[PDB]
Amino acid sequence: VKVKIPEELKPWLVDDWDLITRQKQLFYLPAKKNVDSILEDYANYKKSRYAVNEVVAGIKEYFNVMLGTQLLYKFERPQYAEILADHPDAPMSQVYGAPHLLRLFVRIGAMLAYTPLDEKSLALLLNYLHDFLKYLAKNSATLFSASDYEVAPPEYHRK
Amino acid sequence: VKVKIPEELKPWLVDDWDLITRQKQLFYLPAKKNVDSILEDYANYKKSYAVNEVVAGIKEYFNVMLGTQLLYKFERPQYAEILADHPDAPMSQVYGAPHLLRLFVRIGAMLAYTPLDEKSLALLLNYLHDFLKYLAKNSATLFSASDYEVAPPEYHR
Repeated sequence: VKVKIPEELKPWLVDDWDLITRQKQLFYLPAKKNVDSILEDYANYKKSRYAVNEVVAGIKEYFNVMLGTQLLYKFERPQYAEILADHPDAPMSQVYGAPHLLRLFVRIGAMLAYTPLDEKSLALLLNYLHDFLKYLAKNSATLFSASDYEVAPPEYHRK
Repeated sequence: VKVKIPEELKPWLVDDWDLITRQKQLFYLPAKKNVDSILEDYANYKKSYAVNEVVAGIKEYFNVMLGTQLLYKFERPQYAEILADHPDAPMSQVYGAPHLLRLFVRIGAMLAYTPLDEKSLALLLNYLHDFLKYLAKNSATLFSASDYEVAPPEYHR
């Protein structure tokens, strides 16, 4: 329902897909900069001077639900199975980082399927999500990088 | 967001849980009557904007929640098969009424995050309750131990 990925983040979406799907790398897990910390940075940043705490809590919950169903490429499913077995009940927002978070925003525009019941609340939320995406975009040099990935070893492929 | 399931459907909820968790049966997949058709059935029944949003929203939440929220442990391997036997197939195309009903047990917690004034929220709850009323009304046809089968000894392995 009109969640726009900043144009400057599209190349990264392709690089992320390439790293996982073509190069058979995996994001290094558990994350050096997890979704929880990224959301806390954002909330702190906005709090510098029905608001941020709600947005951030909402993003984290949808992330924690959708990661295992929507935001993984096929090649990542074993790694994800391992995570649950190693860190059970530990929320995904504690394990994954920025790349998978970005992937949420490419799909979250569908959850926004009751909010068009409330045109005004929608607008405000869309403004927050776009603001957050722009926060990720301008911070891309730290958040999105091939340095957070590692080629999966031959044992990973075996399964 | 307190979603009340019709009293009529609570015994099925237990039976469903019994069939999977005690009897070690699995719902027959893919469903002879999937979430998409049920959603379609309901929309037709209503029409004869909010209904459309409600139905789309039901589907979205089902597709997102199924694999991490709506399954008992014993069902996990079947779901992994599903993800192989039917890739790119949304869950709403594969699963049927039982799981759809389990959603209404979980979605209250999820929608507790979306932004809803007192009116939009109540309006949502009313339509959700109205869909549940639709499920109860068609219970004999939608919820049945006959859609379940004992799992093979190999599934156990």
